[PDB]
Amino acid sequence: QALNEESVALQDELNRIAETTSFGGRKLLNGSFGEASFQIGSSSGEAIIMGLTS
Amino acid sequence: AQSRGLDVAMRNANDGISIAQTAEGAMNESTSILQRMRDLALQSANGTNSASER
Repeated sequence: QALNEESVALQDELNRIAETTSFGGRKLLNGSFGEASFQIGSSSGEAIIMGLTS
Repeated sequence: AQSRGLDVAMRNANDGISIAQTAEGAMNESTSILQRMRDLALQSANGTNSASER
């Protein structure tokens, strides 16, 4: 039971990490990030896709 | 009479030169503005901008 309690605490910690890490207000590991486009070249079109999964 | 006509023609050509130069300066400012707007548009395409900075 004590080990389970510690594991539950660690699990809530995992949830807090998933829900808290933010790059200036933009959640990353929550799951709302999904897929994003990064424009990394001059002119339009030259961009890449960054996918973050919760 | 031809000399007087040449005087008139030179005056008119000079006036046209001045008008062309003024329009060229305005167009130069416009293209600088367009370059800045292109930079802004490229910057906004970045996938780290949430909603507010957009």
